[PDB]
Amino acid sequence: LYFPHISAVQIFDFYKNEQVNYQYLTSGVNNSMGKVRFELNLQDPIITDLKFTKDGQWMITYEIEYPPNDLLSSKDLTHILKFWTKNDNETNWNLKTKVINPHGISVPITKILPSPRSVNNSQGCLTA
Amino acid sequence: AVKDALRLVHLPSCSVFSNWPTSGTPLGKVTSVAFSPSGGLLAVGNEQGKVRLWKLNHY
Amino acid sequence: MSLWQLETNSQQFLPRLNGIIIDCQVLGPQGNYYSLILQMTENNSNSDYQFLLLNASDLTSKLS
Amino acid sequence: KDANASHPSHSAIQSLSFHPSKPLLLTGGYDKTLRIYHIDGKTNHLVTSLHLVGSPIQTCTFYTSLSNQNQQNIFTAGRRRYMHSWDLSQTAKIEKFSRLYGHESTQRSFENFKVAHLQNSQTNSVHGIVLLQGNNGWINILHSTSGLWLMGCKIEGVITDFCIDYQPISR
Amino acid sequence: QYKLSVVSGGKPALNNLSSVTGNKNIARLSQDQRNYIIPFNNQIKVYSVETRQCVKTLKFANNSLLSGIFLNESIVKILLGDITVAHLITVFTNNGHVIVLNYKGKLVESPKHFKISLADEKLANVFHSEGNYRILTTFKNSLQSYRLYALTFDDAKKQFEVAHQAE
Amino acid sequence: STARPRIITSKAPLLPQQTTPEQRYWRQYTSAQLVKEHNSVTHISFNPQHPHDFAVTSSTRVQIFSSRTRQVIKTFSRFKDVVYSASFRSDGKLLCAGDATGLVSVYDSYNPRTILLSINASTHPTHVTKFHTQDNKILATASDDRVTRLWDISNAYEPQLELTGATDYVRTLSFIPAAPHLVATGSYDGLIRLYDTRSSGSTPIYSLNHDQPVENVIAVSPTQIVSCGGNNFKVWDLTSNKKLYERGNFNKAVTCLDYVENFDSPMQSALIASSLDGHVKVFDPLDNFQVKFGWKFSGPVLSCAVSPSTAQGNRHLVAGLSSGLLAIRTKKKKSNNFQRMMRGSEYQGDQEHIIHNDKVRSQRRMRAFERNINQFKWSEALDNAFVPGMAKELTLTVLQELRKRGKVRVALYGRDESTLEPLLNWCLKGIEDVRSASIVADWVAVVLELYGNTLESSPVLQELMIDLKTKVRHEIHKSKEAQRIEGMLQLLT
Amino acid sequence: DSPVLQSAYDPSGQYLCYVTVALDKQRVGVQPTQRATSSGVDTVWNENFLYLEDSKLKVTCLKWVNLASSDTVAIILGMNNGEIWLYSVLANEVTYKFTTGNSYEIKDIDLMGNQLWCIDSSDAFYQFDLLQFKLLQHFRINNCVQLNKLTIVPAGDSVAQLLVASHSISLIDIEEKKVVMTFPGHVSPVSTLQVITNEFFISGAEGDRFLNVYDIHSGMTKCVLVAESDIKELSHSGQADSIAVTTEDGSLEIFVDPLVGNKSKKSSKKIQIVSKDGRKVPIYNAFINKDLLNVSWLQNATMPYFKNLQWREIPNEYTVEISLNWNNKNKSADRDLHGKDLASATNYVE
Amino acid sequence: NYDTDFIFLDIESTLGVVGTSNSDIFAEQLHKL
RNA sequence: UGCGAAAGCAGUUGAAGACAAGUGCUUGUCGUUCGUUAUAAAUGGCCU
Ligand SMILES: [Mg+2]
Repeated sequence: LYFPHISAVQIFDFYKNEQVNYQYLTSGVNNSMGKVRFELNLQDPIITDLKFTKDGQWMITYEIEYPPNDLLSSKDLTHILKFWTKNDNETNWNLKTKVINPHGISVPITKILPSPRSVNNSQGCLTA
Repeated sequence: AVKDALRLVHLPSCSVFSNWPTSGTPLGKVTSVAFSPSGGLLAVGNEQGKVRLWKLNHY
Repeated sequence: MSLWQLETNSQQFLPRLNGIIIDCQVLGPQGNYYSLILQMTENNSNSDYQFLLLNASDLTSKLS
Repeated sequence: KDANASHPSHSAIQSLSFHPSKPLLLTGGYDKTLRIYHIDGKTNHLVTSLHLVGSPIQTCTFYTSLSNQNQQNIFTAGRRRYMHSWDLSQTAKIEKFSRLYGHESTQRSFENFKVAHLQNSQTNSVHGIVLLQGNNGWINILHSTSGLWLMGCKIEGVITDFCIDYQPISR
Repeated sequence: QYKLSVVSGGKPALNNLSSVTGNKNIARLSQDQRNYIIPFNNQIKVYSVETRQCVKTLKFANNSLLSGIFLNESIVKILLGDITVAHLITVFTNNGHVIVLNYKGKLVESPKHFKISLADEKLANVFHSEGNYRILTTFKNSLQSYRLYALTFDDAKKQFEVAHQAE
Repeated sequence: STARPRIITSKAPLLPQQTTPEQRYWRQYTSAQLVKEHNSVTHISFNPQHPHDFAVTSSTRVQIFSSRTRQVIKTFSRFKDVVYSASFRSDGKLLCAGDATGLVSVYDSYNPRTILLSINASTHPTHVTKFHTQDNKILATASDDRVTRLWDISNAYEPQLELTGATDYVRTLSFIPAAPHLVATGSYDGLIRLYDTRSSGSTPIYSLNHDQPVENVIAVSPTQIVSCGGNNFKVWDLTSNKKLYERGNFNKAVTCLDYVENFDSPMQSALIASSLDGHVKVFDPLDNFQVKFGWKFSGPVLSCAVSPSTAQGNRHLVAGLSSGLLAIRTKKKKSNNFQRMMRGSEYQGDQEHIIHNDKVRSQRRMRAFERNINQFKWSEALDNAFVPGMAKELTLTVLQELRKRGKVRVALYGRDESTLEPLLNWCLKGIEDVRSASIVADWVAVVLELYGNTLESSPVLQELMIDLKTKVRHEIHKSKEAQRIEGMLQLLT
Repeated sequence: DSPVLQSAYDPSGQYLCYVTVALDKQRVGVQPTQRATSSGVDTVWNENFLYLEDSKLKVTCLKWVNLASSDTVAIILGMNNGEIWLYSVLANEVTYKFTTGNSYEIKDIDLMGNQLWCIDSSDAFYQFDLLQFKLLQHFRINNCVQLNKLTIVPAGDSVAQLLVASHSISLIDIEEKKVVMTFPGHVSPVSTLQVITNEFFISGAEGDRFLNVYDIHSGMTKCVLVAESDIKELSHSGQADSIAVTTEDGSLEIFVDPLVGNKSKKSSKKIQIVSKDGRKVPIYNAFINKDLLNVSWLQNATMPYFKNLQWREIPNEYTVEISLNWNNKNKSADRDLHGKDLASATNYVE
Repeated sequence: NYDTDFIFLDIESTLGVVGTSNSDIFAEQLHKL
């Protein structure tokens, strides 16, 4: 069971009722330092949508990176999309590809739908 | 530093034992010594990697 | 988490914990283990507590 | 019969130690291995071994907590800035001491050390301390279990060796 | 055809009192220091420290007494051993239910339920050093006030008696 | 606890024609020497054995070059008229050459003085003399007489077989691997003729039509033969007897062709093809023979060859030019008491019961700017960014990294005109680049909002902003123009 | 070669008592053979040991007292000091010491109920009563120069004849105090003198691969069982149903119906232990009751381990495979493969 | 869930599912010791 | 704060009590209440 925590994914095994992993799927000031005082106003990138292809070998993630305040570029949210892979034995997802600003600039990825098994043996997806 | 460089001193007489060690006793470059807590066993290591063991009949 | 050594006022650190430290304790007859409570304040929707038991020997998570 | 005859060592026997109660003998050296033998005087078979990668063994010693006799532990060190401790058969519980709590300058290597017993008179509790040899006359004393830095002792000139004496006060 | 059932656990429980600090954690490490007892909102988990796995789980739903008592109540503390009397635990709840449970074994369907008699008190803390037990209780400017009582077990009546010490 | 993440270098979206893994390997043929020969260097061959010396045929001689020294070690000058080949044997011991007089001679390689066997193959010129790869003892010679006689070393008086049927000059001969009986010859008629020496022969089993004079035929694989003729090269399959692919990327007529397989490159197989336009380009057979790299030389290229698969040393690319220039490109490849003192370091616990490994891998050293950010030295981190000889990408990150941390104004408080100009100098340049334009926009906005007063009293700062205003104004024209192009480009669709 | 100087299973086959030297002193310990108890509680290693306080003192003979027969489990120890110690394992203290007048070392011991019989290097018999703790009679029989073994024939509920052997075997009548029959024994000293059934007792000698089956009533060798290598320990199942002998090279051999060409019989089933890595682990003792066989080998230096197998279904040649530590990469439960803390979150790396 | 059953999550962080003899005394004493 | 797109479109930020400071009056504060959808600044920066 995958929980999209803010800027991370928590992998939790409900059969054993114990956590199995906690991975940072995003850039940003997440564990580089302890935010204090005004730094605590910063917003880390938010993992909005997370989905798997049917075969389960590919992980598709969608991020919204928020700019810092009091700058010219303080009103242009950055939409990011990422494709990760892992072998079943391994436990950490390795980022394979990164798309910056899909569909254009400042246009959110509202929906993601992984493709069915018939179309490209489940190695495809739709973004809307 | 040098081979066979081990001696045993009796106390409180402070007199060194004469019968042992001998010329023929194998010790090599003595580099580690250890007395067992009981049974009076003496273990002597050397540069060759050999731990030679002796028993003191008195204990 | 900072261990203040009061004799000389020095200190040692264990940084990059998963969350801010709500609570600390020394748990043992000899202080073998440190019990910590973490918050993960990133999630404002809910309070996410994580209990951590660290081995004071090498400051490695004995039980999270 | 030789202790090493059962399983020979590939380097000099830098240190030896008899277990306080059990009939075991511990050997360590620059081979980076901790070989334990069952000294019976006729066979001397090898109970176990433990290879520490990149950790030359300059000295080793058993340790038995004075109060809790069930506690057994093996401390070892080398020309390195960390110390190892082995609690006492699928795996080995090994912990690394590598924190001096601000006195890192005074201590460059854990190679020379000894373990003694300290009584906290205010509480009457007894526990182990690991003693280390410092850069310039410094002797660093660490809590054996937690690894905390307790106190430091200084002398003038180059410290060369030290030893521990106990002096009973009362019951 | 279908049926609904709870499966997994939930957030760890916590002493959710603003006034108390340094006593938020209610988890306890066993006397032998080989396993850690942690109360959740809906269960009590016993983890083995050496192997880092949940050796045992005590679910409130399974036990009838716990089901009624907790399913609002919350464990205010766990004490190792059994006060009334080697793997027993005493659970003190906010209202006053004291339950003697057993881990490392099979949970008995009839635990030694007791009830400390409190008049308009919410129990905040209990604690002991050697055979002596004192309980702290909260009673009601938006600031809560406290009384410290002395708790003892009388075998003849099989009840917990509370005697006033401080306020 | 967890280890501190490393600052992640900024990577902008990919541009066209990134460096490909194939291009990276072939780019390593760096060191270039240009030797001058007497006449056009017609043929170049590599010894199949170590040290894999290669022989160049120029004018009336043959020269063998050392691989490590890249210089002449042996010269064969007995030949009276022009020479036309220097192919080695599979064993590499013997070297054969052809002459305009038609005489074919076999010499001990590395022993120019001795002449093993001399054959008068024909009265016409003998352009091709190649040893048979499967069978050592048999030699094939193609001549302007238009008969490709198949000689035997033991019997030099009469050819073992004489293949005919070519109505024009035969200048190309190839032996198919795994098919010793088969022999392939290509003439300027535009036909590639295949012969079966096991049979009676002298009549081709079947012909393959190229439609242009065939300058060289190479058997790439047991079932595939690539033939380069005219202005294109085509790959044929014998089992189907039809061309699978064709590439005409060349401008002039292809002359020579060579193939190397199972070498340590990312491309498992490579096909180098001279063009006679100064171009020799590498084709990858696994990918339908698409271009992957190319070189340019001064004049038309008449011969190209590469070091064999088992070079066992620095590889070599050799290009032959009609002007006589030879181009070489190369991918270069205490006391005994003290040892008895400390003898345990070598041991790796091969006999021990339990092996415990706890040393953390050594991480690469961190640069100055990364250390300052980790230690929260905001103002210094900006300074380390703006230093001489700092990679532009590396400079962009520390700027973005500070902005991400929310420390932009904090980095700019304790500054004056003296320490502000390095930033403005970079901003004067970085504003041009598309990737750093937005980051330059933010920082320049802050410094103006933070040092307006200091700007008035300082002249030097003013000239920086005047020049900066000109460049941003220049960018507005470019950015506007790109929009206009997009407007027109939309109309076409 | 073997750290275990002497060993002996209990009659039920559930507990093994073995003696080993720690430093210069012999220690006696008891371990549970079976993996788990009847109640289902997993058996645990027993740390308790009985230490001999004198280096010179040694244990020459180890004999069990029947658990069912007596209220307190006990094992009888012969000592070179010339006295016999009765040891209660639960108390972990020597309850009582039987002392012969002389100081000669005890060579053997055998027990039936209260009747206890020993012999010394002086070749003097003795009779002891456990219940009364008294020396009944001590006598020396002529023509018995040595007595390397003693076994009391199981006749009814009393002792009427004893079997003794030094190099040849002799049968002696207690009341008549004289020899009754003489058997041709081995050239080497006898080591094992067990009585399989009535009128059929086996014999084995040091440094010998041959076991002679003799007839008590008649005196002719019924059979000679032969092992591949030298024989160290012997255990018989039921009434001659099967015989298992622990060879000196470390293999266990099982004889199937040895009491049914005919003169010389070879072992039918051979059992071995080899670790997964490839090292062979010798077997120092074994027990076989009806259809289960118990194999005991030493791991570490003196830790005994046990395994129960159903020899009826085992093939002729069987090699048990056991996982022993060898180049075991040490995985601590609080670290992953790469040494990173398990609680730690994985960082982000493009 | 990809099985027939369905998993649901509750704001209390609870994941529910909707879907279709002297030896014997001696043995005890030795374990006690 | 509501709605909505990300742009933005509408709308708020009040009253009482108590304490401190300065001079009954002035200002500032609240681990005090009611109602409405409703700068910071104790020299203080992350281990081996
Ligand atoms: Mg000498």
